[PDB]
Amino acid sequence: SDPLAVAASIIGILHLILWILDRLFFKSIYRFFEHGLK
Amino acid sequence: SDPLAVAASIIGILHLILWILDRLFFKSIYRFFEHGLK
Amino acid sequence: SDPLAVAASIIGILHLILWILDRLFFKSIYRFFEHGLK
Amino acid sequence: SDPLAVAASIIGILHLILWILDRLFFKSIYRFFEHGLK
Repeated sequence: SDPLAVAASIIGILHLILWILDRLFFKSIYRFFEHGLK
Repeated sequence: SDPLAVAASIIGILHLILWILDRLFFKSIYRFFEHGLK
Repeated sequence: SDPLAVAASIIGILHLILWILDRLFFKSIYRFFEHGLK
Repeated sequence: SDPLAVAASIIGILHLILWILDRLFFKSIYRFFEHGLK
């Protein structure tokens, strides 16, 4: 009886996991790093 | 009835939106990197 | 009395600590930078 | 009904602030980047 609390748990896991994963994939690190670096 | 909880949710949404958007956009990565590097 | 709330707490502490240590730790920065630079 | 939730608020806002300030404040990116390198 607290969707807000559930919102906190789901957004927390989604946030941390989304971050690390977004970082590791294949060449994301080098793709974004080189893209931003002209 | 729970500003604290609302603080958690709003903080999360703002966190993800600012993180992603700030990261991309008009070659933001280069703007932040050049800002810290004077 | 609130696994959901308590769970959230663990996620936050784990998030901050994981972030800082992940960055450091035997200069992990170089580990992630070299590994990602396949 | 979640004294821990409070800790979640301070840790979350503090986390965000730490990220932004740490990134930009005084050639910080250069400190971490040059630290992991050497």
